[PDB]
Amino acid sequence: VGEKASVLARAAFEITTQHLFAAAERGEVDPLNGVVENVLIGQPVPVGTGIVKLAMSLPLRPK
Amino acid sequence: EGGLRFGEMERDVLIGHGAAMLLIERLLEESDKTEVWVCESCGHLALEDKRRGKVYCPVCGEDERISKVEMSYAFKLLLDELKAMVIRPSLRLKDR
Amino acid sequence: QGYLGEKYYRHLDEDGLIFPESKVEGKDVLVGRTSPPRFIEEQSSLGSMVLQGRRETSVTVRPSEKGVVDKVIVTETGDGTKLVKVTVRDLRIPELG
Amino acid sequence: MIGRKKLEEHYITIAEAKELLERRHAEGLAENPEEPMFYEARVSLEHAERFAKLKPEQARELKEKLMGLFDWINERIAAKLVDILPEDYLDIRVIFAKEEYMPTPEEAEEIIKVIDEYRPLE
Amino acid sequence: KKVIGSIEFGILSPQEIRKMSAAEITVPDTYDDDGYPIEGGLMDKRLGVIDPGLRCETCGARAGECPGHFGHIELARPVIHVGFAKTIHRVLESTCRECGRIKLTDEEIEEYMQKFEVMGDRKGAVDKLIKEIHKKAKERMVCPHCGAPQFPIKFERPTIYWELRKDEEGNEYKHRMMPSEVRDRLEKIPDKDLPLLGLHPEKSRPEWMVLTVLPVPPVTMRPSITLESGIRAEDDLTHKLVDIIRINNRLKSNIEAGAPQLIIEDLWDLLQYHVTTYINNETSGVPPAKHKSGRPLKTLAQRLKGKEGRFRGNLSGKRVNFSARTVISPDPMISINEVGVPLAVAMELTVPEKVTEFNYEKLKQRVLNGPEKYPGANYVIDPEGRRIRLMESNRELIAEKLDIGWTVERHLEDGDVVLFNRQPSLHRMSIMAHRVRVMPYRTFRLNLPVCPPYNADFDGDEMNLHVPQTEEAQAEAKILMEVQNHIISPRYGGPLIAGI
Amino acid sequence: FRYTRFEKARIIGARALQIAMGAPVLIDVPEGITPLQAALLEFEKGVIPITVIRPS
Amino acid sequence: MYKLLKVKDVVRIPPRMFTMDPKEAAKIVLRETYEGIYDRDEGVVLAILDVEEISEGVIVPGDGATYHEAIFNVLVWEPRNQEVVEGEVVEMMPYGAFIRIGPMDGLVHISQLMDDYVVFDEKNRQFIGKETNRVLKLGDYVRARIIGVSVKSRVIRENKINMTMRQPGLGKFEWIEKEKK
Amino acid sequence: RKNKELLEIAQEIGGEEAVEVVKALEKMKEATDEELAEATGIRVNTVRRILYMLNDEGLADFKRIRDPETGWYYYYWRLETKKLPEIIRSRKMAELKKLKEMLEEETSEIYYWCGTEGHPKLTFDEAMEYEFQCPICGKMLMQYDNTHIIEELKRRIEELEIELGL
DNA sequence: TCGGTAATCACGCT
DNA sequence: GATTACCGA
Ligand SMILES: [Mg+2]
Ligand SMILES: [Zn+2]
Ligand SMILES: [Zn+2]
Ligand SMILES: [Zn+2]
Ligand SMILES: [Zn+2]
Repeated sequence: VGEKASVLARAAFEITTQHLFAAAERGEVDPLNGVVENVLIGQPVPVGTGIVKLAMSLPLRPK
Repeated sequence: EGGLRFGEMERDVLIGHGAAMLLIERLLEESDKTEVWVCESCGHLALEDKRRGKVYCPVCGEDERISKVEMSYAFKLLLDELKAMVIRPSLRLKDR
Repeated sequence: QGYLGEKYYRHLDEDGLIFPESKVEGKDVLVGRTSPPRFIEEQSSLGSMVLQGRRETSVTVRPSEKGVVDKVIVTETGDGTKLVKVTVRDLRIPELG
Repeated sequence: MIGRKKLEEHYITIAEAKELLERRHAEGLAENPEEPMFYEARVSLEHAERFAKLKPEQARELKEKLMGLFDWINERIAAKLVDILPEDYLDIRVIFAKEEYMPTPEEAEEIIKVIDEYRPLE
Repeated sequence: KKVIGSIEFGILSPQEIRKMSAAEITVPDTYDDDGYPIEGGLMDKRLGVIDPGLRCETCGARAGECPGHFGHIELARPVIHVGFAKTIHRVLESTCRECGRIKLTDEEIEEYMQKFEVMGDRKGAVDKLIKEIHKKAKERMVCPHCGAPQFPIKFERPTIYWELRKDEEGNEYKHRMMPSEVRDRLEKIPDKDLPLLGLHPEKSRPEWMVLTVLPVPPVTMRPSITLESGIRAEDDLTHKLVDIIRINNRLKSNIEAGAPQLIIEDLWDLLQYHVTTYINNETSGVPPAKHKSGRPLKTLAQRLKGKEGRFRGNLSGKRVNFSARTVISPDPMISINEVGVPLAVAMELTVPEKVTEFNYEKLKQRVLNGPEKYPGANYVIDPEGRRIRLMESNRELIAEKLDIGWTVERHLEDGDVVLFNRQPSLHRMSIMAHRVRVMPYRTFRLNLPVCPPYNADFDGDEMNLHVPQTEEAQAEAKILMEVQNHIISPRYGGPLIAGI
Repeated sequence: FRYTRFEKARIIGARALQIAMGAPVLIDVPEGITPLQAALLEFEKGVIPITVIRPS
Repeated sequence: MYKLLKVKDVVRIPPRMFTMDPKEAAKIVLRETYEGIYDRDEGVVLAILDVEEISEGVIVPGDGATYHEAIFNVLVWEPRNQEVVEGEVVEMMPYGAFIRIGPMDGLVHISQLMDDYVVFDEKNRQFIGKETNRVLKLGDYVRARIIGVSVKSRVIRENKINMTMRQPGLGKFEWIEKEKK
Repeated sequence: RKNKELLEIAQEIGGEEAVEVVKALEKMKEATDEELAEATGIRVNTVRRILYMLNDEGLADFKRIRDPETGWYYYYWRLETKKLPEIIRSRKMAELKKLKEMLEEETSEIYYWCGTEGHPKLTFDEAMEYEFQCPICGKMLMQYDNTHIIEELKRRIEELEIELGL
């Protein structure tokens, strides 16, 4: 957990944050793509059913 | 008159299945949802102003480039507790 | 201002005390309390300047129980005030669980 | 940016855009809301009714012709000359006073000789 | 309809706090008193509304949907921030004073520029690289550009700094460093030396670590709890901010008129002490600033953290809606993947149904019937969004033409997928989507072979169900989580739901 | 070309949400059915329009 | 001056008209998004011409409608800076005059009109010069130059354009021809 | 030379009195607040306040000595002067940033002006809202304004850069 | 070797 | 109050 991840992934583990959360305040970006972040911010997680990609054409006659 | 609370055990027993649609709908849709206006090039929140319409981010004063972002209310308060302390949380948002 | 509801006040007497042996259930009231103004000039919400009334606070049974009252106490405690004690019982046949 | 990208743009005179207004107004003719066009569209139709000075095709033919005479004349300069219809060196001065190139009286008169044609003469 | 791409952190400049803030606060006062609760300081000086009074910064903004706004404090003297202070010492002992350089030769600059991009991916490998630059600048006292002007050695623990300077011949007096003396040194660092430290020239300037302007948090983050009926318990953050302004106020008057020169430096340290508890109360070497009844104050670092803070307490584990919790009691007459549900819990939980074309004959009857008889509805919804509750005085005018597109909320019936839960949630399998059957009493019932997954027994335990609602999250529950898919277990292959 | 268990529970999920927002139904009628149960009957006869993308 | 655009954009087809042909069902969506809306980048978008090509549908988690990537043609009108324009005086005021140059309007104040002291006749609807007896009144075709454009919001109505006519060879068209002799 | 300009800054910050303090302080090079009061002849309270203001501008330092007997910490002030030509430039750098901006604004701004001895030089933003009349005096607004000064100020900037560049 | 300091210690419920 | 381990002479 203390090794490389998102900086929010290290926030909910090792409640230490003025050691750790203010350290990566200096020159640090944070993209995405954990499992603990997208649940924390409101996005679908990548594992499970958020991995499939759909596509569908559209004449769609009922018959 | 309050319900149950779903700890960190109960969040992880749904990720083990593979349910990602249920995990959104349970934790945020049946909870607090707030709609927030956010600037684009500063990253900070905008400020609405009734009686005079027009919304504008103070920091660098823009006019039209501004949108709406859909996020929980407890995450929006996490922005302010990092804002009272001198940390600045710049948001750099993305199209769908 | 701050009305809890209506037709929850069908058991009270004139002064605000339940005459005993009444089937209090749900969120029915027990003692009707009027509170004093609490900031008369902050709001002025288009009719509240003339109304000048009070902000309703009260006591009501916990919103899952039932039962009937047994005895109502009324006295004065040490300083000068007044405090009423009301107790409500229940029958509770042994069903499942 | 409108949408994702802008890839192509062209310059349209008022005589060219008159047909685009009437063909759009030809739809509606849909009759379920009766489709009345919005206010500023109906206002801009009246501006086409008063400045329709030329045929639609002869304005397109002249605008192609003026670009090939000089290299420093683009479509935007040619589309401006259709609305004004210059007659002499007076209008060539006032249009080209805020351009990147101010014409000489030799080269500007050669432009006038081309626009001696396509005149309504009425 | 956008989404969050990336969150980028940094430090607020004192310039940026002024543009963000709407008011300056100079009055240590809350209400004063019992009528017109408006002051010139810490409360609503166009700062944030928490009461049902509509007065805000010209923007209407009733107490529902009013975001608070930030204020600022013009601190008269500079003050060291607590959390950065461990890393300010790393900067000071690794810079050549009076000029602003890095105490390295151009050879090691040109070599260690190239090592940044080679190890340009992993975090742990570049964090070890920044110590050796700190190592080499420590063991030098002769700089290549100033002729060794008697570099002092810094000192720390916790906040007070010193220097080992010589005065007469070889003296070792410890001149205590002032925050005004520190911040003058930090502004002389050029922006190009910042990649050689762990800093960034646009997001983290080092001189912004010394707080010249302290921002004030909004009203909506510091609520006012009412005690009995009219007495208001002041919030712990509010109570310390009131006491900050009274130690500032005199200090402004103290240096503008008073001239004893001794209490000033004594007052100076009170400022430090008093904001240090406000950032993190439980630091070491600092007596905890108590509340005047016997409770220590939970300031910002304890509101963010503390085993019930705001990562596990409120953000990643939240309280939910549409649930219930009661006891369990067997019955071996229902199938393996059904569940009993009491009819009291069944009439206080609802799913949305969205009448399309072929259930229109059904949901006319579910909404005509009231919320009394068990096939019934509670809340109807128009496509605009104005819900119409059904309880009051008529349902006939809503049981008219129901106008395809609406969404009716009716009670649970025999067939709607629910979930179930045990709470100690040890392994993967103690939540499993069942198939509701409704029976009159007050207990959840449960088939006997499904009780080695839950690891339960029937001596008065408690199991909680919670209905899923939206039509994507409900057809996911039925296909992926029903009981019969979980007859064998992922720990050993052998069957788990079996005979007892 | 058999579907997995994660793709089968997403195709039903997207089709049950279209079938509530308009999108006229195939031969699925009888007598009263919640919008989730209409998607289950359509998937059995193999007349789903929605296809997956398999990144490879 | 009008322009013709060719722009791709992402189209959102709802599932109500899910059973129509993709061309005209995407045309009726994309037309009711950009007509009559002033952007700060290009200008007044008047009308959608036609739909050339369309892509496939893609479902996104949460909505259930489909997304497409179409190609369309847009007629815009851009009053850019230092542009020589033509208009019509359709309003008479004592402090200025609204000149309709198309879908938008242009106000010219009384002291950028001409090289003359200008007196407003209060009884009639006209301007009368001091020395010269030229009369500018209602309905007269003029020629001017843009000097200032005030762009504030997305609405056409609340944005106003400043013009001027203090140059040799502007104003009414018959004033220019009769001053040749 | 250069002594005067230092007094000028002190006059801006303190005044005539502060100028007296500096010259007296130069003579002994080290002094306490009390010792200065005897040298000047003006209350130690006023003298000490002057030193506080100069401290914020970075122009005096102090060292602390431990009195062996009573244990009283008394401060010795001194002047520091290895900071003169940097602070003189770095203040005028920011001022020339401010003087770049004024002429830039004016071009992109004020076109209208009221013809009174007060409230002139309004903007089209105001004017449009204000219906092209003044709300303070009611005079009719006028046109293209301050044409002489917007050229002349541009010539003022170039010398100062050259001067500070030296 | 050798002394020193923080930072950590189930689930739910009253 | 107990385990560690990282940090500091
Ligand atoms: Mg048990
Ligand atoms: Zn911004
Ligand atoms: Zn507000
Ligand atoms: Zn150096
Ligand atoms: Zn005036």
